[PDB]
Order: sequence, then structure tokens, then C-alpha cells
Amino acid sequence: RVRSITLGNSTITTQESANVVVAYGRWPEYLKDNEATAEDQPTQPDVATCRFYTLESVTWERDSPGWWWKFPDALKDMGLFGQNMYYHYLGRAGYTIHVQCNASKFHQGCLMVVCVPEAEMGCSQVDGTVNEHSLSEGETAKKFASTSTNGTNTVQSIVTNAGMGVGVGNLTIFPHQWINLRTNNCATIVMPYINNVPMDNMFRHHNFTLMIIPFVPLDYSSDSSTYVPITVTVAPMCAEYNGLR
Amino acid sequence: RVRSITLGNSTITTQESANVVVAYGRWPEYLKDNEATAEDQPTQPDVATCRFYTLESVTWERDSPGWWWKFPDALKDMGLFGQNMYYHYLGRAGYTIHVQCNASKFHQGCLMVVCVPEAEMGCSQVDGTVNEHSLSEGETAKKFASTSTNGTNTVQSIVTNAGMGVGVGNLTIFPHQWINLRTNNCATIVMPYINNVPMDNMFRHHNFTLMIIPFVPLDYSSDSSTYVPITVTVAPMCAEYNGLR
Amino acid sequence: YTSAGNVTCWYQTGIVVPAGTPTSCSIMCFVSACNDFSVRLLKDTPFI
Amino acid sequence: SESSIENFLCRSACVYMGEYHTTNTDTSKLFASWTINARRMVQMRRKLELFTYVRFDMEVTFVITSKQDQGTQLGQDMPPLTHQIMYIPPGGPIPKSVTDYTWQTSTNPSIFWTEGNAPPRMSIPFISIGNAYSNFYDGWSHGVYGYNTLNHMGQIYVRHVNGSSPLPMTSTVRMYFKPKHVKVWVPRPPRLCQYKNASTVNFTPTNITEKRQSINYIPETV
Amino acid sequence: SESSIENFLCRSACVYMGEYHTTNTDTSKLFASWTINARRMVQMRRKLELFTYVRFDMEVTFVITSKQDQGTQLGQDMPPLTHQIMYIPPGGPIPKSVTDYTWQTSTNPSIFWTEGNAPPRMSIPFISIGNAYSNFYDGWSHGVYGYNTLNHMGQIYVRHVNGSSPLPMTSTVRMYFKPKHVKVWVPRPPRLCQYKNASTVNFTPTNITEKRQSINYIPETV
Amino acid sequence: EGKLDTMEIYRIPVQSGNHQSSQVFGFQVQPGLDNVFKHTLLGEILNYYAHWSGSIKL
Repeated sequence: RVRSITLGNSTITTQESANVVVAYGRWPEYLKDNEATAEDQPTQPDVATCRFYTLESVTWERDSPGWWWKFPDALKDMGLFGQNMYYHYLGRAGYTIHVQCNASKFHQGCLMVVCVPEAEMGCSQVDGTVNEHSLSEGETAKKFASTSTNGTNTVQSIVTNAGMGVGVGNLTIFPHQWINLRTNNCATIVMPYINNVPMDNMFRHHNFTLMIIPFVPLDYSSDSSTYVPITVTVAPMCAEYNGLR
Repeated sequence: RVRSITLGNSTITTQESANVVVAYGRWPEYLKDNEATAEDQPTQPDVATCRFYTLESVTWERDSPGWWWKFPDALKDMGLFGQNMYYHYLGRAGYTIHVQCNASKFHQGCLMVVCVPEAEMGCSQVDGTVNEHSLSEGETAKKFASTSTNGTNTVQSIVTNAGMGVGVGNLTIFPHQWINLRTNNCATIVMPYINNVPMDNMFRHHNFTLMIIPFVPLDYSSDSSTYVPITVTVAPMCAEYNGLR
Repeated sequence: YTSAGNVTCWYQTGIVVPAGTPTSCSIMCFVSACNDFSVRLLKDTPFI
Repeated sequence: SESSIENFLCRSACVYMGEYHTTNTDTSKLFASWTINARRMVQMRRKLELFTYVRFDMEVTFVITSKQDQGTQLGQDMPPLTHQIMYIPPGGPIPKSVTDYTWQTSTNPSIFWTEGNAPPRMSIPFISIGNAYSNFYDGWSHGVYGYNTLNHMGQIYVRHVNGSSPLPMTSTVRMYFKPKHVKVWVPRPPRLCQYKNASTVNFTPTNITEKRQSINYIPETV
Repeated sequence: SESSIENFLCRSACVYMGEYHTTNTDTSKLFASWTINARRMVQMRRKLELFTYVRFDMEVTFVITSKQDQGTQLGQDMPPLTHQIMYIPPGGPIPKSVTDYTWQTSTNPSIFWTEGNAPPRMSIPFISIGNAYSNFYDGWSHGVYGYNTLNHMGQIYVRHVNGSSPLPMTSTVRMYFKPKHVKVWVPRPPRLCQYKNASTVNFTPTNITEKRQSINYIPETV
Repeated sequence: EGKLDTMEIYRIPVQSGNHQSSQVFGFQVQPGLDNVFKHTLLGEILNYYAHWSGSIKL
């Protein structure tokens, strides 16, 4: 009851009892042919964009508020998919995201894993503006805080308002999955391309945001490990660019 | 009687009265499927490798011995085809080479344009060895000399022996074309992939060498331009790499 | 200085246990060949 | 018909001649060795350089002659001598003494022969993990320019097969080599300059041809 | 195809080299002898130990060379020498002198050969009242540990065939052995330690493999 | 070093506590030549032949 999956020259292993969320019922696909027939011809890499990219693990401790990543540009240094971001003026893609934990039966805790489109964030100063570095750091995660933040140009990252001004118990409206250390330790989310235009430039726009948020904190006792590792793996799907010839 | 050719986001213009040499009768193509079925799966870019790349022009003056380029690595800085040279461990490709001149009816001269597989070159010192920089400089051409050269680690580049120890009047044994300023000014050569293995690594091996050699020097009179420009344009064909998944 | 592929393993999360279980542990590797394996030019082995 | 590839290349030639003793005080003079390539025979080298890729089988015959050393001792009565001829494939153990263990490895093919009989002969197939041999390589070994490891073809070693404390003798071996079932690809121009060493294409610049008297000169007709 | 059992095991090798005289004052130096087993050739032994049970035929070729002793007497004119090669099956009489009666028993097969001709050769079948040979025996002979009597394969003896009062000569024989029509059962792991003697499996403890720098170390890529 | 003659040579250690980005192990895949693969059942066979090729399972 273990499946082994190979994309390109990558191989990972999952359990065949996985559960998969397809975001709004829609699988990813190519914009078919004839939105812009004449002088808008696209191309597709399909070479080493369809392959598993694995980020660094994060460390879940007793007081961890949460983590977030921006897509794309979490992959702007990831081999070929990142090269294509510099060579081409427009693009699009869907994604498959796997999130996994490594824990024992003597640990306990609960995580929400959610993919949020257009996650526009607020500044720590009400009459201020957010910086580009405070929104993302690429393949390194940003951190939520457990109290309200200060300083100039920083996202106001108190975890109960999720940086967007809503109640964090209501983020289940988005494509999401629960990880309860008692019953499962994995989550797969398949995201299609969602925009109000068919293609776009991939450097000054963040299509979506992946967030991981503990709702019940990690607990252990006498001589268990004091942390739990979380691992994120991403495979781009049906990527497509403007033709160069 | 002018044709306009578009590859990708590139466009060039040629004359429909062109003559084309297909190297040994063989058009380029993919190694079909099943030389190495099981764990040797290839992939193909077909994105912005099939596109015209144009180098800098060279300047043909009264005393010009000739020019040569090495393939590949004349394209190691050329956009995506050069990115793929670093991301992939093995590859292969064929090429289309266009060579053009800009001259008047008051000029005169004659050029040989030849594509030579495995053009192993000799050192200027008989008990010496050739350097890596003296064999190529990438997208900049090396130059032949009109007398015999000296110095350490340099190719012996006297033009009558073409750096290979043969008579230069006999290079017509290779795929070649003549440019006589009197009758034409262009040359197209289509080269397939030629090796003794199906794929190979593209950094420590030079598949072939393009040479351009004047057999009758440029001549002009009173107030014509004192030089003639030559332009080289390359389109890779049926490129293919090792799969990454 | 090989020109060969490689394999590496990384801690994504860390190991988590309840109270009363051993702290450290171990992994084991097994190797084998798949059906498409071929050999040529019998020679002498360098071990005896 | 005589210009076919087989009739042009498939011909026998002496490519190595070596000497070896039964007793000596150098211990490298006790055996003979040769590395197989076709770059130290100048007449075969040039005919092979007309092509870029080659594929053939090899056939090797050995002519072996012995002599008693002029040192001192006469009146001997000796049985005929026995010799061992060992072929090492690419990726095999190489001997360093005549008493080494590698003269007994089960995967090095070997021939045992005694004088007076017909000359011995072995046949080697096309041995390469590539698809052809190459006469020209515009690359790096991984670093030597112009040398690729797919061209390894093996080695030959010859010794005497006596017992302990043998009598002094000197032997000479001549190896005759012949390619068979030959195929060639991508013709090239003929070598115009003299060869300088056995591993490079190095050369000193040479004239294109020889002179005559004038561009009109034709010799008087008989 | 080259990893089949026949291509892996069916190969010829020199397993015994011995010397013998026509006249001597020891009388054991007048003949040569060998007991057939495959445990004193270290390269064949290891390839054979990958299996527990084996079955094969044997083929034996003999290379024989002679010499007049450097003692004193020259000016001789001798005809070519004759040799006798006797095989003794399991359960046969063994000679103790070169003049013994057993050199004439009708059930010991024998070969007569004179120098100058092609090398002699005999073929022995699978000789065992059991159904296979065994490379490993976890038992007692009836008492020696690890030795069972079903593995007896016979012996070879070689002498000169002169008349009375012969002239002094010294000969050397080399025996080349080859198994044929081979079948194997129950594969085993390869021998990791060096062999210590020819009858036991005794060994000194050995390391599992050699070290590297750390459990993460991978060498820098070219 | 220090454990080439014990059963410990076969065990990859997983340590306790929070080290959630550190390496556990790594090696090059080179059967026949590399010390970690050299004396296995696959390595011992490959060392009888001068050329080999295929796929491997770990």
C-alpha cells in the first residue's frame, strides 16, 4: 500500500490511500487554441518543468505561528522552470502540491493547509505601504506572528487575521486540507491557473499563496523529539509561454 | 522573388532562388524510440531552440585569411538553447546555417564555406599541446593566419594547411558551398547530428566546425567601400535531451 | 570527479515520538539490478 | 572491384616486433607487451585516416623464433620451448612480473604453443561499448585533447612457460595484424604533412605541391 | 549471453607444472604426479565457490619440454624422446617407482607421445557414484571435517619411456584443464576473505569494505 | 572510520530533536567502482566484466 511516482528524473513515494482536492472541480489544461489565433502563438516546455521540486523542510515546534509562500517566484531559482521565467515575456501554469509531516503516535497537533488566490496583504502601518521583500523571500518561507507587528513596510502578520483582514477560522472557503496527526500526515492540492486574463507576466504578479497554519499546537512529552518536520513538493502542470519565432 | 521565414519570434528574409546542401543526403531527425528503451527516456525542448540566432558580422577586407567557429558552444550564451546546455547532461541536435554577404557589382571575390566534422587541430609546437582558449572563443570567430604561427599552446593556423595538416584545396570532400560575388551571395547548409554514439555531453566535445575561407581576395577600386560584411544565422533542429523525471 | 549521478536525503520535519519510546533510530538500504542488465568482456577480478 | 573498402583495407602487416629472455637481471626483459592501436604503423595509419569512423574485427598471427645466448655453456640437449600469449580485454588486470597472479586469471584469454608447429593465431571481435571506432576526436578525455576512451582495444603479453631455474634463451616475436569485415563513414582529405608523434595530429607546415618552370610550361613531345 | 554458465566457467587454465628426470639419485624425481581437484588454483576456486553443487566433464592438454642437463657430456646425437601419461581412476593402483608393475595395468588409461608432434590431449567424463560434485560439505569423512569421498576425481602420472641405462635429461610438463558441459546448483555469496590453505575454509576476519571521509561525502563533479 | 568491522556499518543514523533541514546521507551511484557498492552481490558480479550497463533499484 505504497505508490512510487516518477516525473522526469525525479522520484517520490506516497501512500495509495491519499486524498486529493481538485481546487474548484477543474483540472489544469492548455488554453485550447483560438482565443488569439493570428499573432499570438504559444509554446510549451514539457521538458523539465514537469518534475518534482522539493523545497527545504520547515520545523514545527511548540510555538510556531505559521508559514506562507508565494507562487510563482518560489520557483524562480528552480532549474528550468526558473530559466523560462526570464526568457519568456508571458506564461501560465497549474500545480500539484504535496505536503507531508514526519511524526510519531506519541505526538499530537492539527494543521490547516490552504491555497489562496490573490492574497493581497496589509501593512503594519495603516497609512503605509508594503515592501517587496516583506511579501516574499523566494523559496524561504515568511512567518506569521502571534502578536501584532510593527516596523515600516512590513506585512501586518498577526496570525488571527492572516494578513488579509479576515477571521482565520473562515479560510475554509478556499481550497484547503486538514492534517490531524492522529489520523493522517499528508495533503495533496491540485491548483489550476486562475486569472482574469489568459496569460500574464510572472514577475510582478503573485497568482496564489500557499499557507500552513497550526490550529492546535504541537505537544509531546518526556523524551520524544522536540520538533516535527514538514516537507513541500511542487510539480508544475501544463505550462505554456509566448512563442519566440 | 523574396521569401520571408519566421521561426518562433524570429523573422529573416531570403531569396526563393536559394540553393540548399543537405550534408550527406540526410535530413535531421529524432533517434526514433527504442535504442535504449527502459531507463533512457529523452525529452525535447521545441520551445525556443527552434528559432534563428544571429551572430555578429565579420569584416572581409583585402587581406583576410579566414574565420572558424566550433559547434556547439558557439551558442552557449544564446538564450534557451544555451540554458539547456547547463541543465541537461546529454543532448543532440542538427542545424541549419545561413551565410550571407553584402556587396555590390563593383566588388569581386570568392569564398569557400565548409562544415567539417571532428576538426581536430594541431599545435604550433610539434611537441606541445593545444589550449582550450585557442580552439574557440564562443560566439567570436578565431582567425586563420597567412604565415606560420608561434607561441605556446596555439593552434598552428597557417591557412594553407587549415590547422589539420591537409591541403586546403581538398576540403571539398566535406559539405561545402561556394560564394562567388559575381553570381550569388548566399549559402545554406543543413547539417544532421553525426557521432559514433546516439547522445553525448555538449561541453567537452566539438561535434563540427564551420569554416569560411577566401580563395580569391576582395578587390575594389576608387571610392567603393573598403570592406564587405558577412553574416551567419543558425537554427537548431530536432534537439533532444535526457529526461529529468 | 566521477561524472555519475547522486542520491541525497534530507530532514523535512524531524522525528516526533510519544512518552516512553526510544529517541534515536536507523535506516537501511538495499540494492539490486533490474531485468535489463548486460555485461561484456569477461576478465579477472581484482579481489583475490 | 579492387577499390572496394574490403580489398583496400583488409591486408596483413607486421605491427610489432619484440624480444624477451628466460633469465635476466632486469625482470622487464622477461616478457614482451604491446598495446593495440593503429597509430604507430605509418602506412596503415594513412589509409585509415581517409575515414572518420571505422568498424572491424581483428585477426592476429604470431611468428616466434628462439636462440641460445652466446654466453658460455654448450653440449645442451633441450626439448622444444613452450610460450604463452595472453590477450587482455579493456578493463583487465595487467601483469608486472612474469610470476604474477594475472598470468592465471580465468577471464584473460590465453594461447599455449610449442615451437616446430604451425604459427598460432587468434581472432578478436569488435570490442567497444560505442557503435564505431573513431580516427579523429575533437574533445577532451574528461584532461587530454584528442583522446577518447571508447577506442581502447586491449593488450597482448608474451612469456616463456618453463618451470624453475630455466636455461638461458632469447626469443623474438613478430605480430601480424589484419582487420576484417570492415565498414567506414565520413571520408576525409589525405594527410599532406609528415606525422610527428603517435598521439597527436601535430605537423610542421608543408608546401602545397612542387614547382615547375612557368605557368605555361609543357615538356617537349617525343 | 556472456553471463551464461558455460561462458563463465568453460575456460582453460594451467593448474600444475612439474619437473622430472631420466636419471637421478632420489628416484622420486624420476616421475611427476598430480591429484585432480580445483582447490589449489585460486582464480578458478573462487568462481567455482559461487555454487554448491557442480557437474562437468574434464579436458586435459599437456605441454612438455625437455633439456640436456648441464652436467658434462657433449657431442650427442639423440632421437626424439617418448613420454607416457597415465590416468588413474578413483580406486586404482598407484605407482611408487618408475619401474613398478602399475605402469602396465590394463585398466589405467595411458597415452604415449613423442616430441615434435602436436600436444597430447585426453577427455575424462563425470566420474562419481553420486549425482553431482560438492564444493562445500558440512560433515565428517566417516574423521576429517569438510571432506567427502564422493569428490575423488583420480590422478595423473608422467614418466619417460626409454630402455635401460638412459642418457640424462630433464623434462617439464604443464597441464591445462578445462571443464565442459557444466551444470550448477544453489548459488552462494562470494568469498570475501583470502584463502589460507587448500582443504579448509579457514580465514582471518576481514573488513566489510573500505572507508570514506563521511556519510555525506560525494566527490566534486568535473 | 572506527566501524568497518561491526554491524553498525549497515545502519544510517536518524537522530532525535529538531534538525529539519540537515542532511541525513548522500552517495554517488557507481556500482563496481565506489566503495559503498563494491562488495555487494551486484558489485561482485560487475567486477568480472569490463563493460556493463543497465538500470538499478534502491
